[PDB]
Amino acid sequence: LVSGFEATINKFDKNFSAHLLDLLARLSIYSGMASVISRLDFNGFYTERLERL
Amino acid sequence: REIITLQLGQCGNQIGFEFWKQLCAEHGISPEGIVEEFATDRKDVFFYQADDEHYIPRAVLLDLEPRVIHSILNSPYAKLYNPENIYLGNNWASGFSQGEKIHEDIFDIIDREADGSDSLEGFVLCHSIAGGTGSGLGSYLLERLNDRYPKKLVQTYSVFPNQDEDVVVQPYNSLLTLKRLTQNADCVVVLDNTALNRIATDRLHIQNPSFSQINQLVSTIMSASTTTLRYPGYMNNDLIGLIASLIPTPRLHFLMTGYTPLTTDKTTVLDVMRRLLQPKNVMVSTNHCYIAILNIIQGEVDPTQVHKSLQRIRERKLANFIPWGPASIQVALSRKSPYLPSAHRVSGLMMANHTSISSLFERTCRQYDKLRKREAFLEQFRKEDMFKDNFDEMDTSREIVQQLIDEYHAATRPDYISWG
Amino acid sequence: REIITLQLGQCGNQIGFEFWKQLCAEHGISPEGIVEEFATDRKDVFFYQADDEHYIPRAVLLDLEPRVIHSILNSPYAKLYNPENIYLGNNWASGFSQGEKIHEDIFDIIDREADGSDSLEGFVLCHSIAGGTGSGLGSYLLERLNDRYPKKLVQTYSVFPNQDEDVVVQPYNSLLTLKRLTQNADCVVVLDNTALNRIATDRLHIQNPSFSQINQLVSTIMSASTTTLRYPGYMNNDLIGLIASLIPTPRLHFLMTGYTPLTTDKTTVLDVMRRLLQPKNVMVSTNHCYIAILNIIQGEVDPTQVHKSLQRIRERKLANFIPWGPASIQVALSRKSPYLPSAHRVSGLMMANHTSISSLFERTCRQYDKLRKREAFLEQFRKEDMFKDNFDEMDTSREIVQQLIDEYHAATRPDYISWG
Amino acid sequence: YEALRHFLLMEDGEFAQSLSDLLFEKLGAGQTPGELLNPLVLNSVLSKALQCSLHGDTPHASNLSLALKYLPEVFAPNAPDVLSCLELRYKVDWPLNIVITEGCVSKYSGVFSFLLQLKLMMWALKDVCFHLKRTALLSHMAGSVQFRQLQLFKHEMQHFVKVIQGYIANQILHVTWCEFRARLATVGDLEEIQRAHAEYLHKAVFRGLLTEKAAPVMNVIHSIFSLVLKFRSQLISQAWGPPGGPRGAEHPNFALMQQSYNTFKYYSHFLFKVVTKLVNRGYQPHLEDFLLRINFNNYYQ
Repeated sequence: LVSGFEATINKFDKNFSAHLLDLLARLSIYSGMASVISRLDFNGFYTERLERL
Repeated sequence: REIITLQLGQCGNQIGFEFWKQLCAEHGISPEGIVEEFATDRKDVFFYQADDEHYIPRAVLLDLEPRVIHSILNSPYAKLYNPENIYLGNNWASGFSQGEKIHEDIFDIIDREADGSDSLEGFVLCHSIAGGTGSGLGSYLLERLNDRYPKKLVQTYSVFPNQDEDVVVQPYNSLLTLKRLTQNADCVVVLDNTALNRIATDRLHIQNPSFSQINQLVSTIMSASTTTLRYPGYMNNDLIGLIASLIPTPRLHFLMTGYTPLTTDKTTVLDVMRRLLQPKNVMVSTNHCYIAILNIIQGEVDPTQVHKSLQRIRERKLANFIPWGPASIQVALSRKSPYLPSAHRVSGLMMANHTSISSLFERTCRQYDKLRKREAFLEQFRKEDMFKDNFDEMDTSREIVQQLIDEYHAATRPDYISWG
Repeated sequence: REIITLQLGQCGNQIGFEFWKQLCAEHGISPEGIVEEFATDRKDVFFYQADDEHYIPRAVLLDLEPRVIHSILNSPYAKLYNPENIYLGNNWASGFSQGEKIHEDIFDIIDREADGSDSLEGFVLCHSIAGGTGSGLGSYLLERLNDRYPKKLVQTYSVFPNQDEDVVVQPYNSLLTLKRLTQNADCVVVLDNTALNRIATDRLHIQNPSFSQINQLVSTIMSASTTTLRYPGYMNNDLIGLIASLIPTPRLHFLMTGYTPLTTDKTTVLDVMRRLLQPKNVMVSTNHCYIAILNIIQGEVDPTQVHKSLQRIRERKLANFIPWGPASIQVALSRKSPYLPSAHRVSGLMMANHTSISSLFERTCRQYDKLRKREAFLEQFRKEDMFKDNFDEMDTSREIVQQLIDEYHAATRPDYISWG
Repeated sequence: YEALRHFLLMEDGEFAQSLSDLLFEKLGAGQTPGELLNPLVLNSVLSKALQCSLHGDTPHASNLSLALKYLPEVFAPNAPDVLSCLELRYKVDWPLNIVITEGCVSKYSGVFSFLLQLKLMMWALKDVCFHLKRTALLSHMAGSVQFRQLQLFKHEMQHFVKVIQGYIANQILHVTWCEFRARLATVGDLEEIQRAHAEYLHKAVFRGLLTEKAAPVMNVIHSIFSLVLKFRSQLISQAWGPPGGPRGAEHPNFALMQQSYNTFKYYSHFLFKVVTKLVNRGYQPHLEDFLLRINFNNYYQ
């Protein structure tokens, strides 16, 4: 639970974060329509990690 | 699956009595349990069903040294609540010891209801912290249920007592209750006597009869916290599904309450959310932060505006929280019921995980520590001393609750990824 | 980007209060913030939009030792202004010290509005020079805002007090405020109590209740100065774009005001401009010259004649100026609003950079210098002395304001290309 | 006619400023090799500007389209877009077809081009005032003499571009459109309706100075505008220096800027000569208007 469990958790974490930030950026490019993203992060958690270009 | 409510202790039985009466009036139920002639709701979960739609709730009323349970019996609603499951000190140890001798028969009362229902999800305890007879017995029963039903879940509508600090052994009793609750309770919804009394002074001039009126406030919170289950909706059609978001880590499972029209005796969703995030509505008395927030609105709510309301409330940033948790606030909706007044047509409630309650736990721990150094009230009666000669479960509770305090502040820290 | 107005002090709150009612009546807004049923304007900048048609202004009302803010509360427009952002001596030092302890929560009030808005350009202060509680605190807050928002700009509608010279420490207080304003304020619009009182004697017989009536004059000036922003136009569609022409050099950022129909209760553009350049319409009390002039006209203005009007005003040469700056006067146009009286259908205002205001600064510096030699009211209480034992911030302000005076006269000189 | 006046000829200020503003932010920042010309971004900024105009959302807001004609190989230094062929396209129904002809909208587009480059100028200058306030003299502890000089140099050119924009604004816009509205009331036949709008637009161009016969003044405007753009960019390129004594070295390119300041002033003086040169030869009332706007107060501003 301490070590191998975590070993799976972190690779799942990185993959999910990649698939998540790519999704949010590829949705940010599009211009109610824009109500989605900021609701997905209401707090400003991960408000912006990597600025594209 | 149907929920069974294990109301115990004098105070717990008072609030369970009022809660079931509130759901009698709210649902199509008369004081004799008869389906109302004037009467779209999921009454399966909370009330056992007859085909004439008679609805007795799955209440387990536990009495110890009964005084107010006789008054409960001499009521118009005695015919409403009859699972015929009432089976006959102010110290936690006395309550625990008194519970131990009758544990088998009360547990057979539990078993009968579990068998009777088609199925069982949860045990909802109207528990009283440091409640004399209520505490100790509730802790022992809490320890028994998880062992007997490992898959099943226990929620506790703990009325945490703060009365500006009569019982002299309150910190001792409460400290023990929190140890049992921290390790043996899946969820806890905390309420505060001072917080509700301050709200009482705010909304009304009532000061002296605080307990009698505050029952109504507690009942409104309890009913509103379950309305999304009691009425069909899109999401959160089950208790565990609702609970998951509210409790992100097992240790930090204590939940904050709030209600937008505290004077519920038209307002848009933007307004009710903004009102809701203010502290005067909050019914609970170094940086600090929420871990997660959830809000349920019942009324004439226009649907296109609820997203826009969340967007606006994001611009407002009335609620400040940077926890380890990624949980964002969510706007949920439930159905306002017919037959009761629709005053303040739109009315909402919030359940949240907040680090501030660590302060309240630390206040009773502070009282306990001072009292422990003095040893002014060690109790050490024939019951207290014989049950606990070592008096070391008190220290075990102190270290467990101190772990809880440290865990709360670690959740505030940026690095709760590491052990808390 | 939306503008937030930081109205502070008793006098500042009085004039901001009047200003927002003036824009309530002028725009389609009722006393409860509801869009008027009888109602083409850019209300985005100045009024925050609620979902249910509450146009709530971005006013920050700061009270210290509140007396008139209670009167502000018990008004029909209290529902109009509800961001719920009001948080509880006659000396500059006392005000500065009282502000320093409360700085964080008023600044969190600033932060909340900054977050609530889509975006933020400017902080417009209804500041009172030597305003007892207003001064000192306004200087401290002015020092904080530029640091926290370096990119952003601060304007100050300073009501410079000239009452024929009761407060004995006026020169000291105004001197310190002017140091902070000279180095930490992007723009200042100067108004004069004596000048507006003389206008009051001219237009009406009102002499004794000067402050109550002069509020209206200040409000007309303040609203007219923003009307080009509040209503769409071809140019000066943003505050900074307007400000650039008015302030040519950073130090000399103090702006004189004027209004053609002081008795606004048909006239061609030629007439309104030539009237305006006369000194009676002006509201401010060795060669001397303007640095730059700008005029805005709101009415039924013929388009072909405005440029000919500027031709003809060049023929009149009513405004004499040979500054280092090359900025010539410009004829600008804004929209007269509906629903209010259209009396004096064509009506205009002027904002100008004039060296004459250096005289008004030098008068209070003269009073200060005399008072400083006497040390009659240097002020050295427990608050004053402990806050400033050296009493050398006064001398720092004296040298900074003396630099400002010399810079003004250097701007008059032909060689402001060289250092001023 | 009114909605087309609002959006293509940019009467509603908010629409013009927002549509120009987003495009300018992307234009200066990057995406120069026609990555700002992607159909998605063009359509998105158009829709965003139309929504955020706040003048209103109407059926008339239909038929507005953002498009391009010539394809830029890459945007030039300073991202000038002096001739960026971004065409606002307006569809016309068969009723609005005998009224509006393609040549008429070809003439419409010219003012959008010239007005937009004026907004482009105004943008960068708003931004350098906002940049010197980005500096804020935030180290107010250090008050720099050369800072004092440089804001004066800024004031010069911002007021010049303020006067040029105001000039054309007072020459056309409300002036000719009032005349056109009167003629529109007067016209009572198809041919009459055609010629009223035809001379509305021909007068607008003539007063706009984009007319071919008035090329010289527009050339001097090109030179002045190029100077202002580039030498305003340079101060942004550089950064301030250590606080001590006299400190010109903050943004040390200031010395090259002083030469540039003199060159801009030379074009200004030359323009005061040019306008009079042309007015005396022939008959051009707009040029008389221009020669007094450029210098109102003294022999030279």
